[PDB]
Amino acid sequence: VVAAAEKTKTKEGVLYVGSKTKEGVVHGVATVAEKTKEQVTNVGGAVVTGVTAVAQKTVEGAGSIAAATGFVK
Amino acid sequence: VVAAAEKTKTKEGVLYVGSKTKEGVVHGVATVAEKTKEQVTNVGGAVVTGVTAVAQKTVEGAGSIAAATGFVK
Amino acid sequence: VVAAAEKTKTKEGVLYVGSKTKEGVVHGVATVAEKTKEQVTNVGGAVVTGVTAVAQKTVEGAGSIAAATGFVK
Amino acid sequence: VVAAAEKTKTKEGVLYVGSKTKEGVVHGVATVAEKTKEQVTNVGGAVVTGVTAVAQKTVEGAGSIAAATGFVK
Amino acid sequence: VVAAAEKTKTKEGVLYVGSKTKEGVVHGVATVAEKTKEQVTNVGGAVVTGVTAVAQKTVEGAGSIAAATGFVK
Repeated sequence: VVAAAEKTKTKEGVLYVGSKTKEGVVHGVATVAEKTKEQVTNVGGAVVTGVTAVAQKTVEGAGSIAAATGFVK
Repeated sequence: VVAAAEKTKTKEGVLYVGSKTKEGVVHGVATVAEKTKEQVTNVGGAVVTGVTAVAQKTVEGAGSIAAATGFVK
Repeated sequence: VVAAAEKTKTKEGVLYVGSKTKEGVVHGVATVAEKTKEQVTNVGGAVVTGVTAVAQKTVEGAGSIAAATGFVK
Repeated sequence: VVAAAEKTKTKEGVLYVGSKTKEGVVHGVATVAEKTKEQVTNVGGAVVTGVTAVAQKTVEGAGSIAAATGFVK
Repeated sequence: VVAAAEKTKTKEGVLYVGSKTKEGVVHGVATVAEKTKEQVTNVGGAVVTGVTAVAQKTVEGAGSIAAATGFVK
């Protein structure tokens, strides 16, 4: 499991957000197990969670994610 | 499982968002197991979750995701 | 599990956010196990969780995430 | 599990946030186990959790996360 | 488990935040075990938790996190 990223090197990249929420419940990244034997989970990269969510320009530079997720029996 | 990313190198990339929500519930990335034996899960890359979700220009630079997900018995 | 990142080297990158929420519950990253035997979890990279969430320009420089998640029996 | 990061080397990178919340509960990163045998968890990278969450320019420099998470029996 | 970071070398990097919250409960990073046998947890990198959370420019310099988390039986 190898990840390699290389980077070699007027409004730009500007965000305005206004949010009004009377009630918010946000769970993000969740793993829940009840009465479970084996649970293998991988979350990688960018997760944005919101009642309002904005992602801008998330990976302008090279980004690499490598995941091996699992079990051997 | 190998990921490689390489990058070699007027309004641009500008977002305006206004959001109003009286109630919001957002779950993002969730794995739930009840009474489960084996559960293998991989989430990779960018997940944006919102009552309002905006993704702009997510990977201008080279992005790589590699996933191997599973079990061997 | 190897990750390598290399970086070699008017409004830019500016965000305005206004948020009003009467009530907020946010869970971020959560792993919950009840009555569970084995639970293996990996969260990698950037997670932004909010009643309002903004991510801007998250990885301008090269970013690498490598994950191996799991069990061998 | 090896991570290597190398870096070699008008408003820029400016954020304004205003937030008003009458009530906030935020959980950040949480692992909860009740009546659980084995729970292996890894959280890596940047997690921002908020009733309002802003992440700007999180990794301009090269960032690497490597995780091996799990058990061998 | 090895991490190596190398760094070799008008408003820039400026944040304004105003927050008003009548009530706040924030949990940061929490591991809770009740009636649990084995619980192995690793939190790495930057976690910002807030009723209002702002992260700006978190790792301009090269940052590396390496984690091995788990048990061998």
